[PDB]
Amino acid sequence: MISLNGYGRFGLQYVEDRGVGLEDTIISSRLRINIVGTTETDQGVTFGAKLRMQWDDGDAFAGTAGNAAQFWTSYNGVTVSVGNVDTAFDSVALTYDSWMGYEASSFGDAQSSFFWYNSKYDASGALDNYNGIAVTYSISGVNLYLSYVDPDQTVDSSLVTEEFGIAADWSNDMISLAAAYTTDAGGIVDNDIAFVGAAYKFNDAGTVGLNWYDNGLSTAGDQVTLYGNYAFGATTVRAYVSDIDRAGADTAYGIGADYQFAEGVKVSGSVQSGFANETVADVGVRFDF
Amino acid sequence: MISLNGYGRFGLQYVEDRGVGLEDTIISSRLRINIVGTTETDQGVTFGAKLRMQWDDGDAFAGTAGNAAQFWTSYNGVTVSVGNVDTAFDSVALTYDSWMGYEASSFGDAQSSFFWYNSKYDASGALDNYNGIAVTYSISGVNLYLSYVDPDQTVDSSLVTEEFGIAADWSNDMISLAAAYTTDAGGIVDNDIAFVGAAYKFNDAGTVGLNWYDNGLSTAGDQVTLYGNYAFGATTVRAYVSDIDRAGADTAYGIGADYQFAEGVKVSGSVQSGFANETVADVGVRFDF
Amino acid sequence: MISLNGYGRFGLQYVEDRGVGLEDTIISSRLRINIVGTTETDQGVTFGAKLRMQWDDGDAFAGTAGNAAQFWTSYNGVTVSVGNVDTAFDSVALTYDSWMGYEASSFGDAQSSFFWYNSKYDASGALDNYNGIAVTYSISGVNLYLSYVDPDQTVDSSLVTEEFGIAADWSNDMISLAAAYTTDAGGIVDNDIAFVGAAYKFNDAGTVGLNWYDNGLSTAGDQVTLYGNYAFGATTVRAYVSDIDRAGADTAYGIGADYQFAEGVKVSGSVQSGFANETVADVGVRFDF
Ligand SMILES: CCCCCCCCOCCOCCOCCOCCO
Ligand SMILES: CCCCCCCCOCCOCCOCCOCCO
Ligand SMILES: CCCCCCCCOCCOCCOCCOCCO
Ligand SMILES: CCCCCCCCOCCOCCOCCOCCO
Ligand SMILES: CCCCCCCCOCCOCCOCCOCCO
Ligand SMILES: CCCCCCCCOCCOCCOCCOCCO
Ligand SMILES: CCCCCCCCOCCOCCOCCOCCO
Ligand SMILES: CCCCCCCCOCCOCCOCCOCCO
Ligand SMILES: CCCCCCCCOCCOCCOCCOCCO
Ligand SMILES: [Mg+2]
Ligand SMILES: [Mg+2]
Ligand SMILES: [Mg+2]
Repeated sequence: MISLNGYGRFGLQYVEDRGVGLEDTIISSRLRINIVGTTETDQGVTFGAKLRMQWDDGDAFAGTAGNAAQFWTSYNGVTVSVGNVDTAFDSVALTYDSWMGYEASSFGDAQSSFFWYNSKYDASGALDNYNGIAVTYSISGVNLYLSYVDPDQTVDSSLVTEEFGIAADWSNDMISLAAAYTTDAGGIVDNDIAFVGAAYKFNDAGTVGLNWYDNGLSTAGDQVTLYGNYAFGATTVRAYVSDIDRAGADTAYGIGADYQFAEGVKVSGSVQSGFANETVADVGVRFDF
Repeated sequence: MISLNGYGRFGLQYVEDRGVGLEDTIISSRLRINIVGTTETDQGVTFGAKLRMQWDDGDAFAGTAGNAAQFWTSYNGVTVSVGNVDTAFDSVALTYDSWMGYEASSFGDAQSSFFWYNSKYDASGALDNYNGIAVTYSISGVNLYLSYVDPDQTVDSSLVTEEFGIAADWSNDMISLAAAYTTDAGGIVDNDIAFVGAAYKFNDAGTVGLNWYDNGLSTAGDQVTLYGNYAFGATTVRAYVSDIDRAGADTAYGIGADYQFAEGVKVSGSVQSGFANETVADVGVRFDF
Repeated sequence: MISLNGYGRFGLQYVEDRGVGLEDTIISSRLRINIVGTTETDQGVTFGAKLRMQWDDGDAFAGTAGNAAQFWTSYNGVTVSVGNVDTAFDSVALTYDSWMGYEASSFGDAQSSFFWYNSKYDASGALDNYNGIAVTYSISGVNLYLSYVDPDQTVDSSLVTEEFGIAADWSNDMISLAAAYTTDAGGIVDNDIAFVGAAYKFNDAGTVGLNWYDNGLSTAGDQVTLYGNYAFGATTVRAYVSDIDRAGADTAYGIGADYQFAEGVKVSGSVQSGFANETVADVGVRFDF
C-alpha cells in the first residue's frame, strides 16, 4: 500500500536588518510531501519505507527532489528503523514545545549540533554513505529511544566518529518528564549533549514547562528554557524565555498565538528576540493534507 | 487529501533542415505529473498546494525533478495564489486558441517575453528567489486576473524589476472577448505588452477568432493572428495565419487536425510555416490520466 | 488513472576484502517507487506512461529523482513502447533465473554489455537523447520481443550505432525454452550477443536449467550457467555454477535460500564466489507495497 500526506505553509517572515541591500520582510513558504510504502503481514509485523519531497522558498534551482530513504520494521510496540532515521535527541517529547509562529521556531530550542532526520538531499556529498539504525519502544506512557548514526558507513568504523543517542519520556494526564543524552553528537568528537525537561498541565487549558540542556562543545554552554501556553477556545497563546551561559548573551524570549481555523488549518504568528538581540517576527498559515 | 493527475504525449516532430549533422525528424514526447494537496474547510475556504514533475525528450541528465511550489486559498469565486503562480497574460482566454498539432504549438501565439508558471527547475539559479502573488475572480462569464511577480524577492524591491499584469475575459454562448496588459513583462524594464482578442462561434461546430498583440520590446513589433476551427463529428480541423510588423517577415500559417479517439485520448497533427520561413510538422497522441 | 507501487529492501552486504580502509560488511538498501499513468479506452486500446524514483545506499547527493519516461500503447496482446524501454535481451524469460540473495544477483548472469531499462538519471549526460522503440507480442505460452535503441536520436542515424534486439520464449507446464540475439549491444559496433536457455520443472517443487551465452566483445567469451532451485514449503533453496572462456577464470558458484515470510515479504541470503575469486555474501528482506 502507498500513502501520501503532507502540508503546505505560507506567510510573512520578518528579520530586523537582515542585510545590506536585502528586504527585511519576505514571503516564506514550504511544501512537504511524504510518500509512505507499507506492507502489513498476518503475523503482526509491519514493514515500511518512506521518502520525503520538500521544497522551501530560496531552494537552489527552484526545484524539488526526494531525500534518502528510511526503512522500518514494527512489531508489538517495537520499531527498528534503518537508513535516514529519526534520532533520539530529536524524537523525545517536550524538547521542542517552546516552538511558536507558523514556522514553528524558537530560540529556546537546544543550541547544539546533532544529527536529525534529513528532509532533503545534500549537494556537498557529505551524506552519501550516511546510515543510521534506530530502535523505539513504547509502553503505556513510557517511550524509549535509541539511535546510532554512522556518517560514512563504507569506511572502517575506527576512522570515523559515530553518534550514539539515548532518550526516554514519560507522561500521565498532568506531568511529563523527558531526558536525553547523545555522545559525539553530529559526528563531533567529545560533543556530548544532554537534555532534561518537565512540563505540568495546570488545567485542561494551560501548560508550563522547563527544559534544561548541556550543549556540549557549542559556544552557548548550558541552557534553560521556560515556556508556557494557554488555550482560549480556538486560540492558543504561547510564550518562552531562554538563557544560555555564553558571556554577554541576552535573554531570548518570544510571544505568539495560534488560531485553529478548522481541522488541519492553523493560523500562527510570533515575535521573538534572540541571544544576540536579533528581532524576528512571522505570521502565516499551515494546512495539512 | 492528495490527488495525482497528468498526461503523456508522444509522436513525430519534423523541423525542415534542423541543423548540420542533425536528424530532421525525431520522436518527441512529454510526461507530466501534477501533485495536488487540498484542505477543504467547513467555512467554505479551500487551501491547496501543487507540485509538477515534468519530463521532456532531450532533458538534461535523463531525469525528472519537481518544480517550485504553488499555494492557493479559495473562497467564494476568489482565488489568491502565492509562489510559482499562473500570470494574467498566460491565463486569459483566447490567447492560445490557434494552437494545433499534438505539441499544441502555434507561430500565431504572442511573440513577446513574459513570466508564466514554471513547469520545471532552472539550473541557472535564476528562479531561486522568484515569487509571485496572483488573484483571480470569476463571476458568471466574467473572469478577472491579476498578477505580480518579483523575480528575486530577497533583494530590496527598488533594485529589481517586478512584472505587473492584469487581464479579463468575458463570454456568452457565441461571442468571447479578452484583453490583457502587463508592464515590465519578464522583468524587462519598459517591455509593456498587451493583447486584445475576440472569437465568434458561428455554429455549434465552428469558431473564427482574431487576436491582436503589442509585443513590447520584442523585434516582432505588433501582431495579428486570425484563426478558425471546425468540428466534423470526432474530427476537428484547425487553421491560422499570423503577421508581425518585423521588416521582411513572412506570413506565418498553419493547418492541422485533431481526432478524438476516446475520452482523454487525442490524436493530432499539424503542418506550420513560421515568420522566417521555418517549416515544422508533427503527428502524435496525447492521453490524459 | 494513476497508480503507485514499489518495494523496499534492506540487509547486510559482505564483500571479502572490499578495499584498503573500507568496511567489508555494509548495510545495503534500496527504495523503488513506480508511478504509472493509464488511460483505458472502450475500443480496447490502453495508453500508459511510467516514471521510476529509485534510491540506493551510496547514491550521490543523498537524494532521489525520477528517471526518463516510458510510454506504451497496448491492444490485443501487442504492446508498443517508446522512450526508456525494456529491451529484448533483458526481457526474455530464464536469463535471470540463477539470481539469489536479497539483492537478486548472480555471477551466472550474462557477462556482456547491452542496453536495459534505465532506472535512474545519468549525470554524465550520456542518456539525454537516448530513445528506444520496443514491441512485444504474447500468444498463449509464446512471448516475442523486439527492441531498437538509438543512443542519441537527434544526430543523423548513420553517425551513431543503434542496438537491435530480438528474443522469444516459450513454456508449457514443465519445459521452458528461451533465446535472444542482439546486434551492436550497448551501442558498441560488432558487440553481437546471444542467449539460449532451457529449464525443466522436475516436480512442482524443483527446477533445473541451463543458460548459454555468447558475450560478444566482452573478455569473458562464451559462458554456461547451470542452476537449480527447490521449494520446501515456504523455504526455497537455490544454487548455480557458471563457467566463462576467459583464460585462467575460476568457476563461479553460489548457494542461497529464500523464506516467504508472508505475501509480499521475502527474507533472502546467499554466499557467492566469482570468476576472479571474489567472495560475496548477503542477508536481508524485500517487502513489496
Ligand atoms: C500587493 C502586491 C504587492 C506587494 C507585494 C508585497 C507582498 C506583501 O503582500 C502580502 C500579501 O499577502 C500574501 C502572503 O502570505 C502571507 C499573509 O498572511 C497569512 C494568513 O494569515
Ligand atoms: C539526485 C537528486 C537530485 C539532487 C541533486 C541535486 C544536485 C545539485 O547539485 C549539483 C552540484 O552543485 C551544487 C548545488 O548547490 C547547492 C544546492 O542545495 C542547497 C539548498 O538551497
Ligand atoms: C513588519 C512586517 C510584517 C511582519 C509582521 C508579522 C507580525 C505578526 O504578529 C506577531 C504575532 O503576535 C501576536 C501576539 O500574541 C498576543 C495575543 O492575542 C492573539 C490571539 O487572538
Ligand atoms: C522501426 C524501427 C526503426 C525506425 C526508427 C525510426 C523511428 C520511426 O518510427 C516511427 C514508429 O513510430 C513510433 C512513434 O510515435 C509516433 C507515431 O505516430 C503517433 C500515433 O498516431
Ligand atoms: C533540486 C531538484 C533537482 C534539480 C537540480 C538539477 C540541478 C542540475 O544542475 C546542476 C548544475 O549543472 C547545470 C545543468 O544543465 C542544465 C539542466 O537543465 C536544462 C534542461 O534540459
Ligand atoms: C516527414 C516526416 C514525418 C512528419 C510527418 C508529420 C506530418 C503529419 O501530417 C500533418 C497533419 O496534417 C493534416 C491535415 O489537415 C487536413 C484534413 O483532414 C484531416 C482530418 O481527417
Ligand atoms: C548495533 C549498533 C552498532 C552496530 C552497527 C553495525 C551494524 C550491524 O547491525 C546489524 C543490525 O541489523 C540491521 C540491518 O538490516 C539487516 C539485518 O538482517 C535482515 C533481516 O533478516
Ligand atoms: C533532473 C533530475 C535530477 C537529476 C540531476 C542530478 C544532476 C546531478 O549532477 C549534476 C552534475 O554533477 C554530477 C554528479 O555525480 C554523479 C551522480 O550520480 C551517480 C549515482 O551515485
Ligand atoms: C560476515 C558478515 C555477515 C554477512 C553474513 C551474511 C551471510 C548470510 O548467510 C548466507 C545465506 O546462506 C544460507 C544457505 O543455504 C542453505 C540452506 O538452509 C537454508 C533455508 O532454511
Ligand atoms: Mg522560508
Ligand atoms: Mg520534445
Ligand atoms: Mg546497495
